[PDB]
Formats: sequence, structure tokens, C-alpha cells
Amino acid sequence: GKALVIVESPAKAKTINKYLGSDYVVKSSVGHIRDLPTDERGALVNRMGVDPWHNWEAHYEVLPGKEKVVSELKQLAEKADHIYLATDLDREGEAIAWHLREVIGGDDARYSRVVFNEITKNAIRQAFNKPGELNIDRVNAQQARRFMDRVVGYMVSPLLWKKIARGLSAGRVQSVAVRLVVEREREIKAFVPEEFWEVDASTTTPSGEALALQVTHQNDKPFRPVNKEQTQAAVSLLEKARYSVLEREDKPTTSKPGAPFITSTLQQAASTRLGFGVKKTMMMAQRLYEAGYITYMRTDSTNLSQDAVNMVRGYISDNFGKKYLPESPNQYENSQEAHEAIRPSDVNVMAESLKDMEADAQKLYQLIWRQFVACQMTPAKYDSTTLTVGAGDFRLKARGRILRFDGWTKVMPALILPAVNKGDALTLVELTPAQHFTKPPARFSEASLVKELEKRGIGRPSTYASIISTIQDRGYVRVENRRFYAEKMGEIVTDRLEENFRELMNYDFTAQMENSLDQVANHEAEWKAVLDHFFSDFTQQLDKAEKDPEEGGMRPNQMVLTS
Ligand SMILES: Cc1cn([C@H]2C[C@H](O)[C@@H](COP(=O)(O)O)O2)c(=O)[nH]c1=O
Ligand SMILES: Cc1cn([C@H]2C[C@H](O)[C@@H](COP(=O)(O)O)O2)c(=O)[nH]c1=O
Ligand SMILES: Cc1cn([C@H]2C[C@H](O)[C@@H](COP(=O)(O)O)O2)c(=O)[nH]c1=O
Repeated sequence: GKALVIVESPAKAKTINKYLGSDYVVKSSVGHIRDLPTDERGALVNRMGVDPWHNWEAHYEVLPGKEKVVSELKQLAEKADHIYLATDLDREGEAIAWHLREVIGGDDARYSRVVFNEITKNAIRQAFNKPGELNIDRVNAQQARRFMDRVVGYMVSPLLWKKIARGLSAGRVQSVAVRLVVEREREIKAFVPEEFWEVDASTTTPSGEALALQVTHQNDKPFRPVNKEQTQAAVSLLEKARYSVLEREDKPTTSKPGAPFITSTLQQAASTRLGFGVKKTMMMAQRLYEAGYITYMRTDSTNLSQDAVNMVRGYISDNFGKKYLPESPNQYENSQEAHEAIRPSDVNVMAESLKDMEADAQKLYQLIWRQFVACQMTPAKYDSTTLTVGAGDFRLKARGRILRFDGWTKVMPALILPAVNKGDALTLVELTPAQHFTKPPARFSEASLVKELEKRGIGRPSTYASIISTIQDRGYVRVENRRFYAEKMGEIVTDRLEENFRELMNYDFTAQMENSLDQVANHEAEWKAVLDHFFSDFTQQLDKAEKDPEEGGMRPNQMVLTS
């Protein structure tokens, strides 16, 4: 007579309830109900909860206090015809659905796995309209990841306690992430600032208009004196030279809006524009999502549904007008790549209209809403001017720009050279030398590290945040003034791992393991075979590391005296 639906949080249960008829009964497991504990060694296998030596047999256990929840689901599941696992759409979500089906038990046919990337009326109806089945491959991909992380963490760390210090930790991806910071910390430590000069000139057009120029070439070669003498010498020539205009290339340019956000880009924009850290951004993104205000916050897809594009184009026509609406929609699909960007669930809901959301949560929505609306508006137009000037053997230039049509920038908050013809004489009024110095590489920010992680194909929309968090409370790196700093212990452990766990620390291999995980999720590889391969390369590394250093083993945090 009735159906039972299960979600992972009360917040998600409340929102989805508003869209499910009387035939359905929503219930939230209130978190993960079951999971792992909080050549061979029964002692090690028990602590890990997985057995690399008996074809990866696992020992999952119902989490503390959640035993009341199981019974809550159990008895509830019997007074129902069908059971719907409406956990989030990601692999982690697929595995949580699995654990739910396992615990409650029952014929596999009593279960369905619904997928949706936003909690709205029409998204909920279609999700339960054409329900799906649990996908064991995605579940196996998720456990594969969980098993190798456990292996690395529980088997490397003990070597580190013995070789380096007690309490240390090792992380499959985390240690690779720390490597990037350590390398960046070193580049900076060895950087040598270099001196170079620049010369500016103030002139007067024939009218009397002021014109500022920068010296670009001398003898047709790029101008860049490296000291104080060279500049004065150049300055001394520029003082007697006759200045004249020799081209006014007036060219029309445009700026295009960015694509709708994906996990990584949201984090960077939120951090750079709103000063939000990765943890903060993802926690608020989640609440907006579970509140039904935005699409799933874990994605690497910039695709937008026809419906979403139709609703926003409508908003653009009504609120901005025809000159802001492109002829055809901007397209940034099918079987693969069938997800969506982070966009509001209803373009007609303004940040100021969010009910149960805090100030910064509304601000994040605004940033998301603006990016979304802008991505579907026309480009902005400018008329760029470039004045090249000649003076003796020198060449100087001045650039200028005038806005002609705001286009997409209209939905963003509210925010020029004189007239001269080729051949006009400019009067020199003043010359101004300026000394500068090459700066060192920028320090990673929480988000810009994720950015670097993404381009190296190391992270994953659903792991970036955890990766940033997990490497901070361990003494390897620290964030000071919102920037990363490598700690001495971070370098100590990093050099050790690169020396005795090369494959594990290699970027390409780490990015490759993500591909391998995708092949599992796509039934192109079998999770256990993939795990056996990983363990094989791992233990060979580990066995070598545990040996005395005189036999090539890991270096202890030594430093001995004359004796
Ligand atoms: C939890 C998790 C999710 N995902 C995601 C992001 C997307 O929502 C989806 C990709 O779809 P797929 O698993 O069918 O290939 O799963 C990963 O790729 N790795 C993970 O570890
Ligand atoms: C040091 C610092 C930088 N920022 C910046 C400067 C950049 O605009 C942005 C991150 O820059 P990045 O992508 O080059 O790493 O955030 C802050 O917002 N707060 C800070 O405390
Ligand atoms: C993408 C984009 C965002 N912004 C933003 C994001 C911030 O929410 C906003 C500054 O905050 P404000 O609107 O509250 O004054 O500016 C731009 O100014 N230009 C852009 O091109």
C-alpha cells in the first residue's frame, strides 16, 4: 500500500518530502549506518577491517548508537511494498545505498536506486518516475578507493612511527598533496629576486591633452635595463628625443562570461571573491543543495539542462532585454558526461529570499546565481586603442579601452586616451624611471591547491575538500593568512616517502589510479584485480622500506656525531 524512501539526512528528508505524494514515507538514516572500524597479521586485518590477504574480505560494523536506527528502518521496511534508496548520486552515495540494502536485507527486487541532481518537484517526479537499480560497479569503485586508503594509512604510518616519530600519518593522496606544497615551499626558499627597470613618460598632445607612455623598445629590442646606470643613460637620451605618433590601431574587443561553476571553480571563486575556505564553501553548498536551492555540489561537469537554460534565458529576456540574450544558448552529454554544473534550482529565487540560510550561505548562492545567469548572456564589447610612439631610437606605447556594451557584466556589481592622429608631435613633460624585481612563485591557497590538484588529475570533486582538511591537522602543512606553508616535518616525511615509496608519491601514477577507479565504475576493470595490483606494487615498496637503510631501507630521523 505504501512505499518507503530513505535519504541520508533529516534536512534532505524534509525537502524531498515536499515533493513525494501520500503513497511515500520518507526516512533519513541520519548519517552512515554501517562502515569500516574507527604477509598477513590478524592484528592488522582486524584494525583495518579489510583483508588484503584473503581476497579483500571485509568487516563492516554498524556505527555506535545507530543500532536503534537499523531497527527503525527494519520494521518500517516491512510495512511497505517497495523501498527507495535516494542517497546522493555520487559513488559514496551509491555505497551508502548498498549498505542500506545489506543491513535491511530482503529480496533485491524490493529495492530501487533513484538519482537526481537537485531536489525539486519536476526533478523528484522524474527520478521516481523512471527508477533505477543499484549499480554494483560504482559501489565496488567506492570500496576500492576506501580499501587502498586504509591499506596505505594503516600500513605506512607504523613504519613512520618507528623510523620518524610517533603519531604521524600517511595518506595515499594526502601525501601527494603535501608533496606539491613542499616543492612549492622549496622553490620559494631558493628564489633569487632579480632587478629590472621600467621607464614611463608624461607627454602633451598638440591640443594640450596629457598622454602617459611606457617605453617598450630601444634599437627595436625590448627595453629592460637591469640597473641604475643603464636607466639614466636611456633616460638621458629620451630627454632630447623628438616624440611623434606612429599608429593608432583602434580595435574592437569583447569579453565573454565564464562557464557555470563546477566543484573546483566554485571553491576558487568563493575563496578569492568571498574569502571563504574550502571547508566553509562545501558545507554551505551542501545545505543549499539539501535545502533544494541548488544542484548537487560535487561535479566536474559544466553541462546545463535544456530546462535550466530555458528558464534563465527567460529571466534574461524579462529582466535585461534582447541585446543581452544570445541568438542561441551558450553550450559549455548523453551516456557519459550526463551531469550538471552548480546552478540555482530556480532562477526566480533571489539570494535575499532564502529562508533558513545564513548571511554567508546566501552570499554563496548569489555568487552561484550570478555566474549562472551571466554564463547565458551576450559578451561585453569594448573599443580598444593602442598608441605606438617613436622618439629617436626608442618606441613607447599606451593602451586604452572604452566600454561600448556591458553584456554579461550587467548582472555583476557596478564598476581612455586623448585624441591623436598618426604623425602628431608630443611634447615631453617628464620622465619617470622605476625599479622593480621579479617576485617568487605564489603560495598555494586552499582552493588554488585544489586547482593544481585538478589539473594534475589527482583529486576528485568528492574528495578535494577532505584532501585539504586531512593534510592540516597532521603537522605537514599549515595555513597562515589563508596561505599554505610547509612544515619541517612535512619535508622530512615527504623526502622519506619519495625515497622509499616512489610509485605512491608519483603524480602520474596517482592520477592514473583515478582512471583505474573510473574503469571499475564503468565495468572496464574488476575491483579486486585492481586492488591486488595496487597491493603488489605497494608491499614491494613497503618491504624495501622496512629494511635497514644500509640495505636501502627508509632513513631514520638520524644525525649522529663524530662517534
Ligand atoms: C564519491 C565519489 C564520487 N565520484 C562521482 C562524481 C560524479 O557525481 C559521479 C561520476 O559517475 P560515475 O561513478 O558513474 O563514473 O561519481 C567520483 O568520481 N569519485 C568518488 O570517490
Ligand atoms: C593572502 C591572501 C590572498 N587572498 C587572495 C589573492 C587572490 O586574489 C586569491 C587567490 O589567488 P591565487 O589563485 O593566485 O592563489 O585570494 C585572499 O583572499 N586572502 C588572503 O589572505
Ligand atoms: C564572476 C564575477 C564575480 N564578481 C563578484 C562576486 C562577488 O560576489 C561580487 C562582489 O560582492 P558584492 O556584490 O557583494 O559587492 O563580485 C565580479 O565582480 N565580477 C565577475 O566577473
